Amino acid sequence: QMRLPSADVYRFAEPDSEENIIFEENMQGIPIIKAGTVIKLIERLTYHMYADPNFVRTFLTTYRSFCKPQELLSLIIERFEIPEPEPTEADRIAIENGDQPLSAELKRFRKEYIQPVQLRVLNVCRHWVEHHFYDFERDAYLLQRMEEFIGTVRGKAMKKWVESITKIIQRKKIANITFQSSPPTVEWHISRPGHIETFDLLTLHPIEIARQLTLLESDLYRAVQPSELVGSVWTKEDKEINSPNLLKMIRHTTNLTLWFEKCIVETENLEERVAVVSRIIEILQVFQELNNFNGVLEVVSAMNSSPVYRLDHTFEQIPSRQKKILEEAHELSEDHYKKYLAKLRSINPPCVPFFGIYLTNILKTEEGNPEVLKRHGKELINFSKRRKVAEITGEIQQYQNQPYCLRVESDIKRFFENLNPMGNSMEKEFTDYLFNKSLEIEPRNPKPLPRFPKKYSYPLKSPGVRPSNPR
Amino acid sequence: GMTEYKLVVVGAGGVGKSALTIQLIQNHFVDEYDPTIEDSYRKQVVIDGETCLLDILDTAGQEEYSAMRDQYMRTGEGFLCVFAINNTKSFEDIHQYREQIKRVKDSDDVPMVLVGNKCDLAARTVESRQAQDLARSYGIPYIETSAKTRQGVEDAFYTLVREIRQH
Amino acid sequence: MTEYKLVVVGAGGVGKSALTIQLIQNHFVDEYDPTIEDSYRKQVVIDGETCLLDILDTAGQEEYSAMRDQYMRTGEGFLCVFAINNTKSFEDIHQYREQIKRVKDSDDVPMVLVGNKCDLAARTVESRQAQDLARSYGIPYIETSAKTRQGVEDAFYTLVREIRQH
Ligand SMILES: Nc1nc2c(ncn2[C@@H]2O[C@H](COP(=O)(O)OP(=O)(O)NP(=O)(O)O)[C@@H](O)[C@H]2O)c(=O)[nH]1
Ligand SMILES: Fc1ccc(Nc2c3c(nc4ccc(Cl)cc24)CCCC3)cc1Cl
Ligand SMILES: [Mg+2]
Repeated sequence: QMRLPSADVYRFAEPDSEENIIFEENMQGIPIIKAGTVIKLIERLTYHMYADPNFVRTFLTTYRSFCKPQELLSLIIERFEIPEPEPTEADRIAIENGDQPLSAELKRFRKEYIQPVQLRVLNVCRHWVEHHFYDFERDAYLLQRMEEFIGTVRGKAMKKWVESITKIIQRKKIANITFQSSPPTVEWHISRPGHIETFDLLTLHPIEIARQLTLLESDLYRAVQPSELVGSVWTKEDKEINSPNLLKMIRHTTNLTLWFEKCIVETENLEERVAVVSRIIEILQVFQELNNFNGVLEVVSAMNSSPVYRLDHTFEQIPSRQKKILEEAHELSEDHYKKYLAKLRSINPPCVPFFGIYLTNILKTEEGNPEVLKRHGKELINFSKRRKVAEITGEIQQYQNQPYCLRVESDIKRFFENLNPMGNSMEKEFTDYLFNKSLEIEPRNPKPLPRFPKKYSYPLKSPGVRPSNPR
Repeated sequence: GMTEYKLVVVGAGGVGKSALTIQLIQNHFVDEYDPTIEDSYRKQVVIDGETCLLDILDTAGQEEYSAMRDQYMRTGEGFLCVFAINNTKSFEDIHQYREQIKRVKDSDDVPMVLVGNKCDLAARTVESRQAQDLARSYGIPYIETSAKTRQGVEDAFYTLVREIRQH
Repeated sequence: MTEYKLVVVGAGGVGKSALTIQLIQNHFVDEYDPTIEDSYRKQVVIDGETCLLDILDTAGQEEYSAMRDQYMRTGEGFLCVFAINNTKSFEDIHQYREQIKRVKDSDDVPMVLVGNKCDLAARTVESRQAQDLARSYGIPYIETSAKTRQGVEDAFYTLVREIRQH
């Protein structure tokens, strides 16, 4: 076994003890850290014995809750700067006789301790810059320090990565898809291409509605960074500052749900309303086919809302096969999303997950676990809590990789980007309006059902949700 | 074979709401939680000598999904309406939550409790007398809880179960 | 769902990272940024079964040659990559094969031989030559292009099949 530098000149050579590090009982074949000092966390982050790139992502995603970015940079620079040992007795004797020392211990220490640790420090810098660049975006001095450190690393052994990381940093400062097969043809119904003024729920093709919403919702899903999640910042005062992508995504979902509800209760005529609901369930069907689970729940939420859920006369006339489609989608959310979670884990991506349960799990993980563990008089960073958060952000990221093979239709995309069912009204008054509309079109028992004039001048018959294909 | 109560926690985000259900379900005696595993929101308890099963839905963190409120609420037979005692806005929100619950359940008499939660050591801005008055005007119990010490947590959930049993 | 630990090894610059990122993101990386050690996950349905792939992307540069043992211990299967326009990278393959066998102390390690950059006309390693070596190892040989996606899924999912039947 290799001798180490004295802990007096190199802090990362302190022996492991239960006062500075605690392991999970379960291996995997590398140890799992339950808790430790920052020093010990950083030593294991850059350990000479093994690599653990997943630890790097975990640490870089979550470290800010126990260490400042400026301090992290200081510590890994400190980790990088390893003293070499002095010649041994055998070396000494060779030198005293005018011979070249074998330097066996020095060479082994360079090869098996210094170079792996330095390389792994560089790997942290690389990951930090490529995947967590916001620390540098928000603090230019931190970036200057990083550039300086990287730019002044000497020695032929690190040279390739140092030159690379320098270039990577420069690129990141001033800052595409291949398939596999071509996307299916864009489908059109009553509204023809270019006629955005006629675009509406029943006039667009239900297939193309689902596709373009799935593209939109996928882009929104894919844009959310871990920095919008860690620290539960999307729930705090500065949420619009710290979580703008998450909140845009959630607001899209909310607006689509409200739009479905509005389309339904503003269709006073029963027969037409049945056509509207049936079209929405068809759009749900295409969402399921595309694994757009956010889109699925958008519809389900709308159908279970107070204004819509109570429309018994409408539900009555919905074909039994669509009732089953709706009920099956609803059952995904039952028992704390038990069937949703099983389905997400079994499908072939691309998909659009429902983000909501990730937020709840991250919030609760962070709220229900202490920041530190107290052991033998010492305060240790509770790292298993951070690993739990990083497992959730990691799963989020895993589903953000796969792009949809679907063609954008710019006008339909724009139509849904600009959807604004609430208009200038505040939520409560719009929401009270929807429910009053519901009461109007289907009054409570024992009030008899009124009739209402039709409002749609074009045909109500759906073109269906099976895709067509000309030569 | 025992009775199972479907309990739903509602209230403003960002002010320690999730601590209530976590402290209930929690180990007790060990500060730890994995919301990811089942049994993290289900709990067998004895209330006035009758054993029952608590299923608690707390979607803390999803407050911005405001159009999902109705569907989440629909699932419950009893409700905890939670505000933070250092956040007046969360207290003023209570009325709309109650109105929304009534609408979803289609009833003027839904088992619910009002819960004032102390989530940190910041200054209180909602006096307990204000919350008492509000609760009395609604005809529902009021319980104050601490998010750190577990005080009042059992009382909040047990009281709600009594409201259900006596409905 | 079963989890598979895949490891991609081979000389520097043969396109290990480009292959991996094409698989993960459907995107061709044009830049040549030497890897130290990167990790990717992919949920995918292969032969009707849902898998979770953990892909370890490794360093080809010789300066990192002393750090291979540690990733070879965890790997269940290995993509051994060379570039068909780089004879030396083909000659380096046998050193990876032997080290993997040594580290795992087994003659029976799931493996696929991959000849990358098959989109380039200027070939210097002939398919027959690579095929002969693959046969001597008892493993399949697949030619790929990280740029066009040719053979990319075939190479990775074949490795998965071999881990499955191992
Ligand atoms: N034409 C073509 N170029 C490719 C292909 N695969 C990789 N390249 C190019 O070759 C270079 C090296 O790719 P890279 O993936 O970084 O190789 P690597 O094996 O990961 N290198 P390292 O061992 O240092 O990490 C890049 O410029 C990349 O664009 C391919 O299939 N076709
Ligand atoms: F047009 C409608 C109007 C309203 C509804 N509401 C629903 C009703 C029932 N079960 C449901 C199950 C699940 C969803 Cl999501 C909604 C449901 C049974 C009672 C009757 C209303 C459904 C349709 Cl199709
Ligand atoms: Mg690489």
